[PDB]
Amino acid sequence: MREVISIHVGQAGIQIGNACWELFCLEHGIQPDGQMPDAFNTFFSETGAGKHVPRCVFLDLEPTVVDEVRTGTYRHLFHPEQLISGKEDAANNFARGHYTIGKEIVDLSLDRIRKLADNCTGLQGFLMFNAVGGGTGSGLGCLLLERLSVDYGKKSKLNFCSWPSPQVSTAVVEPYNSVLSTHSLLEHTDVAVMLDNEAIYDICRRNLDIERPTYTNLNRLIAQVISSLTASLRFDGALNVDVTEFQTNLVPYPRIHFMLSSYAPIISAEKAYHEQLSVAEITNSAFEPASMMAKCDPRHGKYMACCLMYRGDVVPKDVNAAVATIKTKRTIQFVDWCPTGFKCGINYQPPTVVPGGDLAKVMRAVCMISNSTAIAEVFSRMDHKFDLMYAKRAFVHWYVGEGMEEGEFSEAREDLAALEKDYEEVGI
Amino acid sequence: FAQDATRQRALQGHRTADLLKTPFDYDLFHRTRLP
Amino acid sequence: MAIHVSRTHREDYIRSLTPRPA
Amino acid sequence: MREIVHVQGGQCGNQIGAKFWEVISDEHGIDPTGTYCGDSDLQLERINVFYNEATGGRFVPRAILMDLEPGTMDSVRAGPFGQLFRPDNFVFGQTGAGNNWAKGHYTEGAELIDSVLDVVRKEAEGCDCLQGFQITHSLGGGTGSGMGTLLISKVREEYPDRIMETFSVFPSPKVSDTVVEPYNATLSVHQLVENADEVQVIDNEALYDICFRTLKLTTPTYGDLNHLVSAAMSGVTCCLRFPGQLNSDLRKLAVNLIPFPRLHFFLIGFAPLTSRGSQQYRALSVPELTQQMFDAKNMMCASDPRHGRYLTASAMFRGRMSTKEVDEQMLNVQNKNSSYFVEWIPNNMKSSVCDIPPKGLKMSVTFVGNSTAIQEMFKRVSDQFTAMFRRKAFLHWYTGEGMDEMEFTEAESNMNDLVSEYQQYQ
Amino acid sequence: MREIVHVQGGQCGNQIGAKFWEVISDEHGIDPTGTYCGDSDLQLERINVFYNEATGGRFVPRAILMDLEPGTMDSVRAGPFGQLFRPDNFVFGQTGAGNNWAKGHYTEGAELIDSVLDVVRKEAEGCDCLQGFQITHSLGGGTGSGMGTLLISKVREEYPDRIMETFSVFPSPKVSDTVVEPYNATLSVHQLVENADEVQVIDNEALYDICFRTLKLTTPTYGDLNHLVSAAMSGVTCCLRFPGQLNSDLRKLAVNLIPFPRLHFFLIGFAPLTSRGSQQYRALSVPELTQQMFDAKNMMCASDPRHGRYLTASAMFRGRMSTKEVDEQMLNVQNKNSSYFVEWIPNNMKSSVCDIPPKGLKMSVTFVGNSTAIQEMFKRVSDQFTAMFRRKAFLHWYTGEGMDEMEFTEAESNMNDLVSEYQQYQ
Amino acid sequence: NDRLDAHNDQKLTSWRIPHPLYTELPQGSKYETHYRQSYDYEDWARRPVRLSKYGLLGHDDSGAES
Amino acid sequence: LILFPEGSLKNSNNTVIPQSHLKGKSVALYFADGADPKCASLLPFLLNYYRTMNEGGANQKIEIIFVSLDRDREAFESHRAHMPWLSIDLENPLTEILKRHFRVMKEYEVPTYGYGSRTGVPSVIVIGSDGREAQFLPICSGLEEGDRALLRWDWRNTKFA
Ligand SMILES: Nc1nc2c(ncn2[C@@H]2O[C@H](COP(=O)(O)OP(=O)(O)OP(=O)(O)O)[C@@H](O)[C@H]2O)c(=O)[nH]1
Ligand SMILES: Nc1nc2c(ncn2[C@@H]2O[C@H](COP(=O)(O)OP(=O)(O)O)[C@@H](O)[C@H]2O)c(=O)[nH]1
Ligand SMILES: Nc1nc2c(ncn2[C@@H]2O[C@H](COP(=O)(O)OP(=O)(O)O)[C@@H](O)[C@H]2O)c(=O)[nH]1
Ligand SMILES: [Mg+2]
Repeated sequence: MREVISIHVGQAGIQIGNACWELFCLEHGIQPDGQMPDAFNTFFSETGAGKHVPRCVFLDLEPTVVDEVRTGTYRHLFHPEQLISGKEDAANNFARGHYTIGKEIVDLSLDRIRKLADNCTGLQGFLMFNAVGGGTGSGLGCLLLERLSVDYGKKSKLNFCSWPSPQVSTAVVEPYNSVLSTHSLLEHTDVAVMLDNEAIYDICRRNLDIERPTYTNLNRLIAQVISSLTASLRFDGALNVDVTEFQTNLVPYPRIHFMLSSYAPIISAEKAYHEQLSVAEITNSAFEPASMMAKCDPRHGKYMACCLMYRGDVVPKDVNAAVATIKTKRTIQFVDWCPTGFKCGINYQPPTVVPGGDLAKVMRAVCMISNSTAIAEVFSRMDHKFDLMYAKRAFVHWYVGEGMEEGEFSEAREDLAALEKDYEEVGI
Repeated sequence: FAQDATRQRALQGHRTADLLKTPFDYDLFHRTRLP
Repeated sequence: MAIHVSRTHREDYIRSLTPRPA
Repeated sequence: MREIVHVQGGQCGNQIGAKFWEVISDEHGIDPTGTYCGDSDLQLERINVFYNEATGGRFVPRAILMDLEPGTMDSVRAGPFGQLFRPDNFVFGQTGAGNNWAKGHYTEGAELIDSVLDVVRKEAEGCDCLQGFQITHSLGGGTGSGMGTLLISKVREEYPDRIMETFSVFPSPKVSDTVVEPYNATLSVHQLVENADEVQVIDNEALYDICFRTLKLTTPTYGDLNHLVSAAMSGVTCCLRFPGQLNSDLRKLAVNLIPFPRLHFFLIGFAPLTSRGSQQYRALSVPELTQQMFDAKNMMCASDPRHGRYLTASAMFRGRMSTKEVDEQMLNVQNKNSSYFVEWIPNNMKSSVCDIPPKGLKMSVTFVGNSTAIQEMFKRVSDQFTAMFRRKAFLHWYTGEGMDEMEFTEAESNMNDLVSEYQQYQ
Repeated sequence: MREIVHVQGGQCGNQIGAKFWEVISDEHGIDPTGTYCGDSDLQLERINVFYNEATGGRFVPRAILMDLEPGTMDSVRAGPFGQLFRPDNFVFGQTGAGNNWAKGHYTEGAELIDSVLDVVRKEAEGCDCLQGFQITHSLGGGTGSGMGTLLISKVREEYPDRIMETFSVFPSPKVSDTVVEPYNATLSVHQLVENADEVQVIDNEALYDICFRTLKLTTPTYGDLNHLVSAAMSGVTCCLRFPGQLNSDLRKLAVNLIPFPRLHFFLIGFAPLTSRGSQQYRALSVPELTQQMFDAKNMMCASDPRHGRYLTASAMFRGRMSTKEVDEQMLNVQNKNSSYFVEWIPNNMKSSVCDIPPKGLKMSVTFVGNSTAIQEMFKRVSDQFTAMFRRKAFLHWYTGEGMDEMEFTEAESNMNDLVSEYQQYQ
Repeated sequence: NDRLDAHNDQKLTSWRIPHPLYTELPQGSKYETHYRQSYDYEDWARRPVRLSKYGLLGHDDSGAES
Repeated sequence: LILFPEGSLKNSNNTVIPQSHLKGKSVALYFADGADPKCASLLPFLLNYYRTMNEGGANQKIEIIFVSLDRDREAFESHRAHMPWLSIDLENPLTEILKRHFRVMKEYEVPTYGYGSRTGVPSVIVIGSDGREAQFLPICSGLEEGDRALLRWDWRNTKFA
């Protein structure tokens, strides 16, 4: 049946997948030895005597994040051949990952991806979990995605990026390789759901009351996001949304496909029993400006299309009532070429909770993924940031060293300059 | 050669190791995860 | 070429753990 | 794999590196005979970075103990943790460098460089791939700077794509033993500025007084200076040998700090550091530890950053900590010290999270900081150079072994180039 | 929360702070070691106003102990409840001001105030958000009067919007130790009047008068004398650390007591003060507590308030009591004492209620009052300054260290303008 | 007691028992990573791998009994 | 199975209660030391929290059982007179068995019981039917947030059934 091959690159993608593959194991109950003490055939492949194996290929040019998951608790679940590892790290550098150190690993990664894409009937999408903030995530991510474009042309290729957040930036060369990776994100990707660190920083303090979370707590939120997105494929419910129609209701033009996300019932169990999480309450908490997991005020730019993934015990009629609540609100603006602007899905099993996590039990959640014109100033803020270092050409000798003919910075300059220029061209 | 144990412990530098250790509960580890 | 014990991440160590313990 | 070949340059680097192999051995739980304990297999799981299997269960350091006089080689093997090195790793010079750049770089460098390059060739080519070589040395002495940086020239021309990481000490402003200081420091900089990828400096007078007013220790010897540098010795390479949340490499440290390939001379600092009476009375968390590490009071390089600008900074945190109060504090210290950092670089600094702390601590940092405040030594050793250079003095001890007037005005013009690059980038 | 940084200036400043932190500690259940004992929830719901967790489960006071001579706090560190303090928060002097405003403010206070500022923004910025500062000193000495007011002027620049209240003790007419009294007084007030938000004036001879006439103490030492000041020290920050029916922050007092920004000097009293024979004979009621509140023999400043008028007033009640028996006694002292209150302020006075009383006593009130009868002390130092200054006596100790004659004259013009400002609001 | 009360400042308190250093009590009993901090429960890290009772050629567990 | 035998579990005024008197309630052990500054700071917050929970409702919702990490019996009774909830006598080896089961020790570790991860003092930890751990309140842990992690309690979903 259906399957979605997940490809994680970079330590951010690996640690995100350590939480996503964590949570898929407990949704349809599957123990770390593969065994269960037809719904598992969306992220697992049964082989032998109950040995369910995930559909993932780990990727990093350094042996530190993936050797550590070999010795962890998933030595047996993650079968030890698709955990592809290298030796020299790409070192926050696009000219390393997309070039000299990295062709040795694209060859073996494409082999195991081809084995995983031709062992189950009718593959449905490629969920890539990359990190445009550094080395192996952006460099090997760009080279690998450029080879999947010709190897599978008709293919849906959802991404999940960690764009450099405005004030938080843990590496100084993030503005270069973020602009340099827009060439891999503008014409080689169908769905470009946008995440960044400091918005999931704020989403946990004021809602889950942890003033010092960690990247584990961040990746639990991202795991909730993609679990709701792929809940309709895996599970059953009224008015399903497939990956095939996911981008059909969010991508108006072939170039503008950069979406956002918001969850909704992100409450620790203390102040979760004290509020009645109604359909209208969670969808307006979803459309709240502070609930975006990106620095994007969704009020300087008009919305174009929404994709509201309801799941749990929700009736398909009060969803229409709460959507009508959002439509009449003047704080949630729309643009004039969409009298309808919602495609909503509904699952039936509740949004799961991880035992030992920061969330609680709710049988409802709105993981709305929206394509708005307000994603443009996320990119345009990086435009002013990129120009201030490129003016007198610092941190460039490395790029010019291992590749990067001087002019790839200029074509990535105009590629991202043409990117937001489309955005205010669309919405007038 | 002034064979006094405090003097040798000074000159090979035990003192900065003692001054750089922390005098309380420094190692804390509980697995937050439940089955 | 340098060869260490089986408890070190070096070359194929997952195939060097089960047949001979070290 | 991921291995770093270590070089014990000079006797100054010998005493510094002896306590370096002290801190790495007990961080990896290593018996001085060569074996292991320590209840945590994570120490063995990355042991190849600094060690080799001795085909008997023993572990030996990948160090090259090198000098032109065997008196200090006797003291290293007689001291604790001295039997770890195999005897073939030591190389001996007999006549001794006379605190003299010509005596090391030219005359008896010819009879020892052919030996030490054989030892480092049998060490570096024992693996399929490596990152680079770290060197502990001095710029005050002749065998620590002359034939020390002579090895830097040869190792670069055979390894042109491998990282160089030179732990180096500098002459002091207020005190100067071994009277010919600037003629040793300057002529080694002329090769250390292009044959070394990452140079990072130590002042022993800055280590004298850090032991004074932040550690509160009455009588400072040199052995307490060694271990204090030795904490930041380990902290810069700790993320290679240990897992972490933000894994970092010395190539990460290179790619993220140096803007322009000429200027790579960085500052090194360590935290936490308190006296016996002040150990109990201080908090231990990120937002309190960063205020100490962003001080001139604890900086092991005595170039006052308040009259300079941080072109780039970096803090490799260690220990199991949350990371939001790490990097929100990174922007917090940048917003508060707005003029102290450079303006054309938004978010100047790196933050790294390593997962294993140094033993005996819950957390610590090392601070690699590219600062233009370091130019105050590069004008101090330049106008002290031209003091003796104008009066032609103490230089007949050099010309008789291969000098000329050309390379001395070239050496002066090299710091005149580097200082002018520093001040023009403000 | 709203932390208060404490500042100890001078020999008497260090001793009055020793008394404050040892009546706040046992109010909060704090052991001499530093731990907690008492198992009451209210003592720990707000302790970060004056304390800080030092990751040892314990609390360290947010106080800075300063003078110019190391012979003062070497007795308090060996003293009881004196080891509690942060040991590097002590910033010693070495030379010691010889009762000199010239030496404290300008010559040796300049090179020591840089470490004073270095330690204070560590303790202020190190928490989430700051309330303000609290500075105890003398304006008759050399260190608490010379570098104390230099710290006042400096910290106002970096914190212009924060509250700042200072408990300053003034010279006495009939007993004048530190023979150069009015020079340290007038040159400090003229720069402490525009840099301090509100100032509390204490007088030594009025403190002795309370001990003899009211407490009937046979032998009042400085330890018992500091205790009487320190009881009202805690009563101003009563509603900060502890909840009550009516709240009174430091700005709550400052806004309601200062109609015009120049005058903020406040007489302070504390009630009840019973002799050891009369404690069991005295009823503890609110009506009798408000008349001990209003008494010339309970004022800690020797300015008889009946000589002028009560421009503004405020009283911080403590303990469990009815609010109407507060409020009615607030009225009837205004209506009965019509001549002793200013005419153009309806309800001249403020009242607030703490729920938590001090130790032992059922109820207690600290009183703060801006009365215009403090002008008599300002003319008292005016003619004492002018008598010495017309003969130019004792000026060679001052003008020999960098000050022109005009600095003294603008101090006379500034302070006498304060005298005329109080006189026009009689 | 064994000297913890007055803020024990030295971690030499755990080195008397491993005096021969090999006695299998100081041999590999803890792992201190954030992955075990976050994603780890009772015993699913230290478990052996079952391959075959028939050897290297045995790709599974089988026999003539089946 | 049984966690607390017939004569182990005694509350205030020294009346022993069996395991039968504990169902329907959210049960936590509380490993604390008498001379410990963390415990001394935490104890008033625990008292107020316990009083508010177990006073404002129609059922006795939560319940705490003390375990001493102190030195002697006089230190036991001096600590013990301050808490009103349940407790186990120190000289009972049940305390040591709980110490080894839930890993809450005090740096005396290699002399007897040389395993790894430590989870030091203090530790209030909620338990269940077969003595399994349910969720850790993070006073001194990877969250290290003191005196308010008591609010991280989950009484409805953790009950002694
Ligand atoms: N959400 C999330 N982001 C992470 C995590 N770890 C790292 N990042 C982000 O990843 C970005 C940089 O990518 P890294 O994972 O650090 O490095 P990389 O992509 O593997 O490439 P290299 O630089 O060669 O190591 C940074 O901006 C981090 O904020 C994580 O665990 N969760
Ligand atoms: N390691 C070490 N270095 C020192 C000591 N005393 C001085 N130094 C530094 O080492 C330099 C002396 O050069 P050195 O390497 O010792 O002599 P060399 O044999 O000629 O190389 C001086 O500039 C000092 O800054 C010491 O006791 N130990
Ligand atoms: N309340 C109080 N006042 C004191 C004490 N000791 C000295 N004084 C006063 O302080 C004045 C002496 O100035 P001092 O503070 O010692 O000079 P400084 O140390 O240079 O600031 C005298 O007039 C005393 O009235 C004390 O213990 N308590
Ligand atoms: Mg990583």
